[PDB]
Amino acid sequence: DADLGKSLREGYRNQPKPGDEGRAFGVPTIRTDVRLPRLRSVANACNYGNEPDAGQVLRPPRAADLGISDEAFVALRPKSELRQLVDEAGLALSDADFEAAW
Amino acid sequence: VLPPHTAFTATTTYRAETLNAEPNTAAILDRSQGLASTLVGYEAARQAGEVRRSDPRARAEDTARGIGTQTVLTVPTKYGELPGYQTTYGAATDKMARMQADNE
Amino acid sequence: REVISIHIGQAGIQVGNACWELYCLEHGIQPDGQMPDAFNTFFSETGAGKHVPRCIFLDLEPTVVDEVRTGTYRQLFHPEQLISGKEDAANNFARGHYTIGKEIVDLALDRIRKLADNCTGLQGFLVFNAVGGGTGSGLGSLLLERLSVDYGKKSKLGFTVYPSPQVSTAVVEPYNSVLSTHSLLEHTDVAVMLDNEAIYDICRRSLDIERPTYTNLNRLIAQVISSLTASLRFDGALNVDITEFQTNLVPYPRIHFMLSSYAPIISAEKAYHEQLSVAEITNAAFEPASMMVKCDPRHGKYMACCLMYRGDVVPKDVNASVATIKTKRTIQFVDWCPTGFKCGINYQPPTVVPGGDLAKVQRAVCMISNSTAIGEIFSRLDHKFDLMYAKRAFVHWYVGEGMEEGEFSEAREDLAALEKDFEEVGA
Amino acid sequence: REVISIHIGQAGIQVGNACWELYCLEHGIQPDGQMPSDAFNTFFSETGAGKHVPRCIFLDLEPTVVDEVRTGTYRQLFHPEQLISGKEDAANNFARGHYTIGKEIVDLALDRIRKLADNCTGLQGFLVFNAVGGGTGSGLGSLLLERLSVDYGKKSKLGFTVYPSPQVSTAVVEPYNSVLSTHSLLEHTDVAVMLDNEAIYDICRRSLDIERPTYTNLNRLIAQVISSLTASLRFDGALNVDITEFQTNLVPYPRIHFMLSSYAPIISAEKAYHEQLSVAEITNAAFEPASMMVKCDPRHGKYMACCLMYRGDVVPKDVNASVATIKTKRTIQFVDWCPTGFKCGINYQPPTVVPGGDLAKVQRAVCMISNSTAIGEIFSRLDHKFDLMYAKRAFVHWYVGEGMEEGEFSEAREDLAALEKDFEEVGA
Amino acid sequence: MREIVHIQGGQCGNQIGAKFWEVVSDEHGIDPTGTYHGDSDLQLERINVYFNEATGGRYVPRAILMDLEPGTMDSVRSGPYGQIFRPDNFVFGQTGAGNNWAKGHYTEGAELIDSVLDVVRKEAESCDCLQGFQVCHSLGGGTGSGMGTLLISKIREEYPDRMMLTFSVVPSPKVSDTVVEPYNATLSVHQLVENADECMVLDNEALYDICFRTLKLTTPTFGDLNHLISAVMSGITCCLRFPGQLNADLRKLAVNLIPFPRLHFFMVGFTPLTSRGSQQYRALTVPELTQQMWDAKNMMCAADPRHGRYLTASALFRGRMSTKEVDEQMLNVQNKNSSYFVEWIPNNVKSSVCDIPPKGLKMSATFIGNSTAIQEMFKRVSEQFTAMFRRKAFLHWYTGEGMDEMEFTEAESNMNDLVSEYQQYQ
Amino acid sequence: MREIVHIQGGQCGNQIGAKFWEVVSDEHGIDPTGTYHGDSDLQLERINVYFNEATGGRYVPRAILMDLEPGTMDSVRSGPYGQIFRPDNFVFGQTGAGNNWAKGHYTEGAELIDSVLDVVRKEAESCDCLQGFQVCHSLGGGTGSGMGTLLISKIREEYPDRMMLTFSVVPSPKVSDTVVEPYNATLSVHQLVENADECMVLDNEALYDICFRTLKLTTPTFGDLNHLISAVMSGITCCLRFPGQLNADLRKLAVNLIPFPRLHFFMVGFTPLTSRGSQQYRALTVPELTQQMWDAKNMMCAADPRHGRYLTASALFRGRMSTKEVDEQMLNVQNKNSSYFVEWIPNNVKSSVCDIPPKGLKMSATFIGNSTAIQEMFKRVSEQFTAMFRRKAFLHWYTGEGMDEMEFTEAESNMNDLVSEYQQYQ
Ligand SMILES: Nc1nc2c(ncn2[C@@H]2O[C@H](COP(=O)(O)OP(=O)(O)OP(=O)(O)O)[C@@H](O)[C@H]2O)c(=O)[nH]1
Ligand SMILES: Nc1nc2c(ncn2[C@@H]2O[C@H](COP(=O)(O)OP(=O)(O)OP(=O)(O)O)[C@@H](O)[C@H]2O)c(=O)[nH]1
Ligand SMILES: Nc1nc2c(ncn2[C@@H]2O[C@H](COP(=O)(O)OP(=O)(O)O)[C@@H](O)[C@H]2O)c(=O)[nH]1
Ligand SMILES: Nc1nc2c(ncn2[C@@H]2O[C@H](COP(=O)(O)OP(=O)(O)O)[C@@H](O)[C@H]2O)c(=O)[nH]1
Ligand SMILES: [Mg+2]
Ligand SMILES: [Mg+2]
Repeated sequence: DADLGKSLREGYRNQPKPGDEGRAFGVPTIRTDVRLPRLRSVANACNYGNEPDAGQVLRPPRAADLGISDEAFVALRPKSELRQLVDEAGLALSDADFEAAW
Repeated sequence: VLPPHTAFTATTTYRAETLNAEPNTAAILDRSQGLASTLVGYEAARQAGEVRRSDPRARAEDTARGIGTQTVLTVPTKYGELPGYQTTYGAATDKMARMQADNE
Repeated sequence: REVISIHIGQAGIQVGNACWELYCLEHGIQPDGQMPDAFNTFFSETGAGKHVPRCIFLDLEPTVVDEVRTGTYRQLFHPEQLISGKEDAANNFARGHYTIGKEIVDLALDRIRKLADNCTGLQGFLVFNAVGGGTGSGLGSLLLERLSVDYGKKSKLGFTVYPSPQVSTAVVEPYNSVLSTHSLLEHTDVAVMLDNEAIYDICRRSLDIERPTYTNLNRLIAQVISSLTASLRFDGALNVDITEFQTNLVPYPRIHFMLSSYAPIISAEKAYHEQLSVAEITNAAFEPASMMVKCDPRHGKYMACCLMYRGDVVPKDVNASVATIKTKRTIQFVDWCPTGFKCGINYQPPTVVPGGDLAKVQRAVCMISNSTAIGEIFSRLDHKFDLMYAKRAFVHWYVGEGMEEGEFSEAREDLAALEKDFEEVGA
Repeated sequence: REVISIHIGQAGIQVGNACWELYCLEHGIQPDGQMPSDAFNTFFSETGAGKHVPRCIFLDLEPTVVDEVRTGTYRQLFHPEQLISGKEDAANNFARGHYTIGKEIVDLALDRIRKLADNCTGLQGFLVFNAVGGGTGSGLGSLLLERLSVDYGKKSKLGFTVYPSPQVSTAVVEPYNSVLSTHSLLEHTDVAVMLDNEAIYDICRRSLDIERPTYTNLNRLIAQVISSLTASLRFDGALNVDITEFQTNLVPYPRIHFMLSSYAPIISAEKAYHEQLSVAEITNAAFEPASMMVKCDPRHGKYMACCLMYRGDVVPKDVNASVATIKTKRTIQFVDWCPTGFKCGINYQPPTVVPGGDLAKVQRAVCMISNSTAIGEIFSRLDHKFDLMYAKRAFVHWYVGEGMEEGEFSEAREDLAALEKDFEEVGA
Repeated sequence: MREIVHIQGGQCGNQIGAKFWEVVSDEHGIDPTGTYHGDSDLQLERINVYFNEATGGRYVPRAILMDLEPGTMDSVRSGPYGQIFRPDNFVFGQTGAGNNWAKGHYTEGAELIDSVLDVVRKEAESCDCLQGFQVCHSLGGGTGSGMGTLLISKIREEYPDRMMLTFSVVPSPKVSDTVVEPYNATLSVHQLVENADECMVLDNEALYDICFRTLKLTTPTFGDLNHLISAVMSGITCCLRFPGQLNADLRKLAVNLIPFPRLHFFMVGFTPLTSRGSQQYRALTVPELTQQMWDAKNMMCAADPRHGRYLTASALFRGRMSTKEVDEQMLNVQNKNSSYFVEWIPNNVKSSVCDIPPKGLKMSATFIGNSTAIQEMFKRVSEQFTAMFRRKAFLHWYTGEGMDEMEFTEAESNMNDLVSEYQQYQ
Repeated sequence: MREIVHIQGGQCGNQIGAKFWEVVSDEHGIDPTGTYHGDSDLQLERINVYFNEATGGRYVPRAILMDLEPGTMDSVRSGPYGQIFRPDNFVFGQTGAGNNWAKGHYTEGAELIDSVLDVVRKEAESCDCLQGFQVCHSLGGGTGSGMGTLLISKIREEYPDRMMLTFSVVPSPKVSDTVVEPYNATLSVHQLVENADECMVLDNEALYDICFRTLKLTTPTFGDLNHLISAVMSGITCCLRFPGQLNADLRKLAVNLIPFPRLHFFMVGFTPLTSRGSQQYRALTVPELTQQMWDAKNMMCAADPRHGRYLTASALFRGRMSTKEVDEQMLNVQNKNSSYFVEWIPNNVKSSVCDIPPKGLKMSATFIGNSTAIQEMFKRVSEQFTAMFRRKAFLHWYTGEGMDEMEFTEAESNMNDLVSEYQQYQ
């Protein structure tokens, strides 16, 4: 008979969906794979993605007092935007060294 | 006179389902994939589904509706549904199934 | 914040079929169950891109339950929630409360307990049932019994479909209804009364549909529930949760039986026809022609009214409309309550369902009130109940199941005490 | 760190067949016995070059299943010298398995386990697999435990024994066999893990709704439980324990060692996809009676010491919160003289699935090992059905003709009664 | 899930059951070989209520054919769909009763009832959730009435909690097919009034009247009458087999229709029945169905219902329909005809709707009435019983086998008290 | 490893053994020329339990024939699979017992039993580890009864610690083939109760009843009866020859079945048994096998199991099966029929599962019960023995050869106290 070891009913079958042969069916404790909310609410007991470590918030970088969040640094940025940031600040570095660092 | 012949085919459970687990499970779960939960219990339904498996749009509405025509192979079918049978749940969820098939 | 739903009986789970379809359309969740914080009050988010409802369908005859299971919403409700029995109670309150009761209520509670464990800020329970049948009556009352003894302090909103005076389909539904009330009086915290023939009149007069079915009735009930919960679901100018309902609408602990109404009950061509604004919709939400239970509110006095406005509504004109309603002499209030209004405003307008008979409108009003029309309904039911009980008809089924006469007499005298209570309070 | 495994009887070695497949899948060893491209060191000793042999001995009296394994595809994994096969079955006779045929194969078993331990370096302890209902697993198992205890004595012996179910059974004299087994299981092994058949049947019927489950599913689930137990040794974790913390924390008195086991989440693919999986609800699932390896009602007993292994993506904060919630809950009651009755543990590697199995891969899992008195109720239930048969002297003549007598029956019965009084006394 | 097992007793019962299984097989889409070839899976979804799966989709009915004459079995096998029955279930004697209640209930019973109980016990334990048994027979024959009646009594002893339907065809003086019709029917109903949970009453005169007037058939053979009865059976059991807005199972209908324990005899009708000439010209509406439903001459018993009052009525509708239309029609038909309904029971009508109509039709309806009109038929048969018993005519063929006088006196007394209580509640 | 050697006694025993060897050879895939032609490796695994390799793929059965007339040897040589046997196991006398127990146990035994013991010894220590002996014979004849039982006594004396299955067909008054059947049977069973380890009780009446009711055959010949018995033998020994999920060899079967040393006469049956007409209308499930297993009409003994109580029962299953289903099936059948099972023993049913069903089937089973009903058959033969011994009819053929009245007295005492023990434990 067909139902000798399995369930074979569509509600409780063991065969995963065809899109993903193997994926951890569960809720991760970090919840990285979620659209970041437009405006974070007052009370949220779950974190999203890149939150600073306790040590880094204990010994903060300098711009944290000015109001730049730690994530703004690690955020990926384009060539023209970073070039404009360099020009607007007083880096005063030439194009050759700029291309090297980029 | 003795019976003509009968081949020996039965394998032991150890050789069957703890050494060929992948092919065994593949065949078992391939036997019944499109059938409904309340419908899969019947071997006639399973055979009908296998033969049926043996139009992408029509497949979309079929898989969206779910319990419409899983075991089909008089009354002619219309473009949307079958004259003789039209359940109230289907009448209510026709539009949802249509939009789901469109999205698919 | 969250409130969880239990649907008892063939009528209850069809009402829920309408309700959850409406919720998914309103929150943008496809039937498969995944989007392409407001949802948190009804859907818990699992996995990656998937939301599952906070509901429990329960019934004894499996036909409707597995109809739901194998319909289009196969993916939405996963089968661990759709509790199903083996045989119906056959509209027998004794069968549904004493014979089949103890083998399904334990599973119902063992699932509801872990849904409650999953949820965090549980506002309360909302149960959908009809007291005419046996399954909705018997094990529904048992479930209320056990939820009360298990929680006690949590709010329970029971939406109950009471039998109509003349338009009826059952025979022993008076027995079933009084047996339901004997526990629904003392256990549920907010009971909302609904009728079938009244909604038939509403849909015949407003949507001018001459052949209505249960689908339209369920769609309208779902609209009412959504309008009542939208204040908790979304932000508004003056938003109101579960608790003020109890605080403001229940003057005394034994009087919680609320009438409902909704406006504009309108079609597409008639929405093209008429201008819909706050004054006229408030006026339309008070005549008996738009009452969800067939009874005359003119015969009684309004103890308290609650008005939810959805859509483009502003406090000035809702205050003007309620002032006009108070000044109108046709409907009279109770002297012991000088201020008897509870208003609420929500910004997101009511949504429509494809294939539905309603049209999208700028704003809508849901009214819930206390009166003595419910009291006269109870007496009308009691008369036809005692008419049957005089000949001891159909009592042999219940007594053979295991019921007896003492509790029939107890229900009769309890309802007599209830009608006396309305009579004394209304003065 | 190493631990060796001995499998005595049909049930024990079938559970081992599941277990070793699961271990090879976990450690990435093909069934031939080599690793294509140190954690394995607890089970597999790397011999020469490109080989990994398990630290295991399957031994049994009948040769059927043993040479079935020999002819199977795991021929290159276990070479045919560790597979010890007799000639004739103990035939579900404790006397036959402990006096007649046991005396001949036990010497070779000791001589093989001796060189296994010699090749090992940091032997943590032993682990034995058997079901006390049969003849071999009862008699030969008890004799082997006695010899191992007189040989080593100070090393812990994890005995994972399967008792007969209350209502579901396949033998007739298995009450006799179980009583005679417990006579030495009480006083030789250090930690005894209890298992039944119909409890797992109900688990597969409820969660996995396998209406027609075979022994292979039960063996796979037990193998997953053992893997969850051994994960702390095999891989590093945030809060790790070896087998010694079990021996210390999980036993309050030298005789009270009978631990209930549980696993979660035993769930299928789309059901797992449906449910939101976190720490609190799996901790809740680990405590209701509907998810225990042994059919007993813990509501009638009071807990005494419980331990919770967690595998996968689990932090200490939420498990601490879950333990606090469980302690505050009033349905389950701990004993008064134990204020701190909880011991947790966390490991970083999630459970691994076996292809063709009935389980889906999951971010995190929980294995529970706990103490109660429902085990004492089980023992009393078994004792009553022993006494009912023993009153009429049924089936005694087989043992008598084998060479055993009435004295050991009397002694085992009074020992079980003493254990009953001990459980009832400690419960107060 | 819910399980109904079928029993066919006697010649008329066997033929009726053969037609019943023909129509049910056609409804569920399984060919006379037993293989499914239907159109919708809604047919598969509830085939387990009547069928068992043997080998490779070989679906066999859950029915037991039982008689004392090989001719009926030969005819059943000769006819189409006669090859779907399990040959083991053809439990069968050899000597025959010969229209003798004593022979069917005391002599041949002693050697056939044990085998039929064994087979029915096997077939009832083979199922999971038993719902009820349904037995098709007569009250005038010998091996159909007495033997099937003893079968009913033994079944009720063994399973006192399960559902039971008794489809009984009864005689009338105008069509008196045998000579001992009252002698048999009195004892048969004497046992039924305490044994069966409810009995639905049929007769051939009403069927002939229906076929003559409404159907306008020229030669209404027994096949057409059996077809009508089988259609009624399908209507009364469609609620389990197909979904609808408002489902009513057998127990639900019983508790709705039976006010007092002894009042469990019903009269049934089917709609629509249109002549083939007038089929084309006639509309299809809920009032259309109700008009032919409440036609007092559309009833299938020789008890004209307007000669009394209705206690309870039940309407099983099949097709896509409006509940507001249905219950407004019921309210109208109950309000306008006030005198024909009992006064101390409001809303004397129970309605149920199923979405799946019979094949080839758009809307159908089965009407079941529990009224006091059947007291006329019962008095009509008891009068003949007393008239024949007065000289003890033909009584010695019954006394010479095990009967005495007091059983007949008790049967007369029970007829008298039952008709008296109908008269009381009238 | 484990070994079973076969002995065939008398005409009936020789025919039964010939059919048994044919069935076994078909199962193991060896053609009647003694060469192997099987396909699956599962056949090679356990062909040492019944066969020996001689040279070049020649497999010879491990059997010994013993009789007194050349007709049986010629009949078994002429038929198929007759040339596979061993000419020196064709040990053979010449006179003929003439249906005389005294002649078979004292006259021809004294000159043939030395030779049969020599050959059975040779074959017995030809192998490594004997599991048991297997002797097939009758209890009414002369050659198979007397000489066979003396052979049993000799084997018990020489090997005391091996299993021994004796497949004995017993007589009945309804089918009497000789007039001294109770005389022979009483002495045979008197020797068996003290020497035999366990006997499988068979009789022709129940086999004929099975072939009439279940098989629905018209000509149930001796070949058919012997085929049924051979199938039962293969079923009971299947565990030693094929692997299973829960293995059960002969010795554990004995220790599970026998509660007291004297109670070793077991009643046996086989499933499934279906007719050619009804094979297509039947399912193949564990409950389907179980309902036929525990049926009384499946039994191959003339003793009603419901007339007493079951002390123990065992069920061998063959096929890929759900051990859970097997367990709760036995549990449910035991709880339902609680009165028919003994009370002071819980879990009266021992069930075993093997993964190899018989060729061409999907799922098969063998039932072995040790119940107290066989005391009826023992009283049945005891009354006949007393009736003829009351005036010493037919006795001088025994007295004049060496038999004395004392032996008959002890045989009667043994029958009386054996049935007394059955009645005591019932
Ligand atoms: N509003 C509304 N009421 C319904 C619907 N379906 C049934 N009802 C009401 O339900 C009452 C009877 O209950 P049932 O539908 O039989 O369900 P139940 O209460 O569980 O009773 P059971 O038949 O014993 O299961 C009737 O009086 C109807 O008025 C529906 O779809 N919508
Ligand atoms: N969980 C589980 N239990 C089993 C399995 N096989 C047998 N058992 C149990 O083992 C008990 C008896 O022991 P057996 O496995 O039959 O083998 P044994 O202990 O060596 O006894 P013998 O067979 O006589 O040698 C039975 O009661 C079964 O419940 C299995 O595959 N899985
Ligand atoms: N509807 C219908 N009634 C039948 C048929 N054959 C016989 N009858 C009725 O059965 C009654 C006689 O029953 P009878 O055949 O003697 O029952 P028996 O004892 O089984 O032989 C008559 O009044 C007939 O009206 C048939 O084919 N169809
Ligand atoms: N089943 C079966 N029984 C047989 C067969 N031949 C004889 N018998 C039985 O054997 C009994 C008599 O045994 P008998 O032939 O006298 O043995 P003998 O002493 O060797 O001649 C009779 O009661 C028969 O029923 C056979 O071919 N098959
Ligand atoms: Mg219902
Ligand atoms: Mg074993």
